[PDB]
Amino acid sequence: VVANYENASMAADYIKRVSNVLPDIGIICGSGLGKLIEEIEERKVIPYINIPNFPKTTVAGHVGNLVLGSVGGRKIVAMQGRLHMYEGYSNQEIALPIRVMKLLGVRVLLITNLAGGINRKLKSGDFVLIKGHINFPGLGLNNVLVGPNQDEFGPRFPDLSNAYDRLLQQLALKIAQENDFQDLVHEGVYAFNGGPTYESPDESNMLLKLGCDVVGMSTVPEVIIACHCGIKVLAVSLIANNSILDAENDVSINHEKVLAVAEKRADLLQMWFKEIITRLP
Amino acid sequence: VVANYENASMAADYIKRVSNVLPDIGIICGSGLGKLIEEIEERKVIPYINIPNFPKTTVAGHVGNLVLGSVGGRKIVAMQGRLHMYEGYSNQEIALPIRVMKLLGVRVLLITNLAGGINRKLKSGDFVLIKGHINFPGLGLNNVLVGPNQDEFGPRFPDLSNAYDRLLQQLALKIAQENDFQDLVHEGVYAFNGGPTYESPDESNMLLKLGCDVVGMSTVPEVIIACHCGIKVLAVSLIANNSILDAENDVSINHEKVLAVAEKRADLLQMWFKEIITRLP
Amino acid sequence: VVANYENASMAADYIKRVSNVLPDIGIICGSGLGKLIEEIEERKVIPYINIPNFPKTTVAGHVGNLVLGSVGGRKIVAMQGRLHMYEGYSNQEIALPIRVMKLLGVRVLLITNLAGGINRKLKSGDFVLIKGHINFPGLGLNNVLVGPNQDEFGPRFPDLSNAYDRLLQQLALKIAQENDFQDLVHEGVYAFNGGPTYESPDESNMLLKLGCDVVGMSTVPEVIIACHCGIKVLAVSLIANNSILDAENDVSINHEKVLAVAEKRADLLQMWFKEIITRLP
Ligand SMILES: O=C1Nc2ccc(F)cc2[C@@H]1O
Ligand SMILES: O=C1Nc2ccc(F)cc2[C@@H]1O
Ligand SMILES: O=C1Nc2ccc(F)cc2[C@@H]1O
Repeated sequence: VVANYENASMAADYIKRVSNVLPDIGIICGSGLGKLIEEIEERKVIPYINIPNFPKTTVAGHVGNLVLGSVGGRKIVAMQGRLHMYEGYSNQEIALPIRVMKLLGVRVLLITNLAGGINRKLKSGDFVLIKGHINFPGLGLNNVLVGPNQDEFGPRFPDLSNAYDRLLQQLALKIAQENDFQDLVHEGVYAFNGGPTYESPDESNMLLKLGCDVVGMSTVPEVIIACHCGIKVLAVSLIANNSILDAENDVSINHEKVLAVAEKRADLLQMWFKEIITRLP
Repeated sequence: VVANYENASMAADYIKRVSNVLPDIGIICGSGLGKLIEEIEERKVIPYINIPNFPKTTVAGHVGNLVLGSVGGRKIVAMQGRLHMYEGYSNQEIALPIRVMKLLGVRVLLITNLAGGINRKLKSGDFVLIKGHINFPGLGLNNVLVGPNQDEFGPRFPDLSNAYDRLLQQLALKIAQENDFQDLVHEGVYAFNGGPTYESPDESNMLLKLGCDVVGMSTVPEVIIACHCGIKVLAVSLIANNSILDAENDVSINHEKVLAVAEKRADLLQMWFKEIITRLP
Repeated sequence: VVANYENASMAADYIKRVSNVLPDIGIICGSGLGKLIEEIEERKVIPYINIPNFPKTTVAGHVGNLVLGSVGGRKIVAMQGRLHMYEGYSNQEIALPIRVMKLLGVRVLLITNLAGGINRKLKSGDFVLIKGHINFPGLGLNNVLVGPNQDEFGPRFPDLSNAYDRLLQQLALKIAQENDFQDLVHEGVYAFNGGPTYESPDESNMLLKLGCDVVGMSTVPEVIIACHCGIKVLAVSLIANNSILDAENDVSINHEKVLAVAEKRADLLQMWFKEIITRLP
């Protein structure tokens, strides 16, 4: 199924008939960081499997729902269960839910993820406002836009220099200051590792030489589809470790350690993003 | 359809029956840089769609013709409408037209493209003689030769150290000097960005660290197929902008700005390449 | 055919019925470096084409056998004819033979390859104990684990920091010292070039900047599948040339020159690895 205008239009028609909500904000929450979705008001839960033309997610399993409702007086749509390219999904499968958001009226997309720290100033538990990226799959002929261009959504050759909205970064920082946790908040460049292996010790050292501040396996595909069709983006990484220190000390990361950091910061991130949604222009 | 000996042979037989031209020079012109093809003498235009085993190009649309005839007394074949890997074409689709050129008798392939400047000495409107490349798709398992080797055309493991003929670079420079535009002409290393997004500001900074002088989304796949089967190559980039300066100043590129630079240099490039064809050994 | 538990189990059942050998050591030998396999004792040769669910290898051709028997009193299984991703094999085809080794009881995998030298201390004929890697395909969305995870074999997100066992590296060095060829033996980081073109002169210079010591087109996919399912690895490169010196001097490599270096070191490598097998804990 191609992520074209006709196919996205059929999915949007179903969603509108079932939910009665017209959202102007979309959210994609990182692993272990989804508690906000369980606080959406007057909400409607829609399994992906019920939506015409949505990608099949049963091989990977686990939760996959679209959730619509209200937060802080604002109308939102959330992806509960995000799709990752290391699972084998195609370009078209990743893009179609973002283009459905566009047709539903979304103007701003808020994203969180878990990432490894490269910059020596970053420690476990820190947050990074993403200000740019290095797309290793894109340089290497695996960009999410490889294929025919879908002209109704955007141009053949997108400019990504303003993909990460500067005013949304400022608002996120302002709220952290108001609540006295600004000592946790940095800005930085995100490296997209296709995955699913964690960067090796020598890959981490290479990323440091190339000016990367953090590394993860998500986010850049959605950002590019959103920028192509004119949706503004804020993206925030939660740092689980510093891979450069780990390489110097011969220490390892694993998924268990990552999820324990997510649990330690989940409630603060939930409150932060509730206020961001409330304050959006 | 595989780019094998039998399939390329059938396409070549059709072309020979229709055109009566046996070319020893091939040309592939970059976007907005195709006016020379409209000056080919006693010419024959052959739509791709008419040629057995040529790749289907109707999803992308726009022009797709093989043009045969004479320039400066020399017999040439031109691709009018080049295939780009960011459109989703396979390795086999890109390679088959180059291998048909080989079977028709082509010994020299001349290529132009539009590119972004990385080296700080490069400005909008400059020309770069390509002397080497950095193939990000090839390091990353998307080389144009991934697949069975077609032994009739070349070896399993090609050496690319002489892919860009030094004597053709010297002849191109000599002609620029004769016409007093040598102040526009540089040499440099071409980075292959799979595309279709322009390099991000932080990707540009990374390319500078790695010794890249220019960046584009074409040319390296054709160069590798030509080198594999023993065709000599000259490749020239027209620089639309300097991406490093743009990153420092928070300024953007787009396709409209690129095509306006092409229009400004098209007539000089046309005259330059007509003389190169005339003077080839 | 997916590299899942059921499919690997059927291949292992066939092998056990035919060979009567239960191996705890596996070996994969590099090109021109396979003579040890012809010295396996009380051996059984099994063509790939006879084994249920083994990948089809007839397009590439040449030898493809599983060989079981005894070396130095130890029970081993060898791949005679290794699969390379530049031939077009999928992730699933590369992984299935390694997962069959796991089900047969393999606990240690020994690997050799031919590689180009990047580090200025490396010369033709030197050996490199691999201590880490830089996986360009993996950063670029062509990791061998992209796809559904096969949970019976390993975790969704593997940690590769101990992929190259330190004690096996020490044992290999100890034996070289005992036989007074330790002046040939280095350690270093392996860059995975997807291939099949040799790294270009400007790619070599880039690899030097990024901290790579050697470059090759194999080994990293098998290492990652082995690490995922808990098999210990020793991997050794035989250096055919120094690509940085060749770039400075405008000299070329080719497959003929590579195989001549393999012939010159084959007998020493055979004796070295026989002793390693004999001495394994
Ligand atoms: O590539 C990755 N490395 C890494 C390390 C730690 C994390 F919490 C998350 C990731 C990223 O997905
Ligand atoms: O990757 C690319 N960047 C870029 C920038 C400006 C151009 F005129 C052309 C391109 C290349 O196709
Ligand atoms: O990528 C490669 N370069 C290279 C150079 C020389 C070799 F003997 C082997 C290789 C590797 O397969």
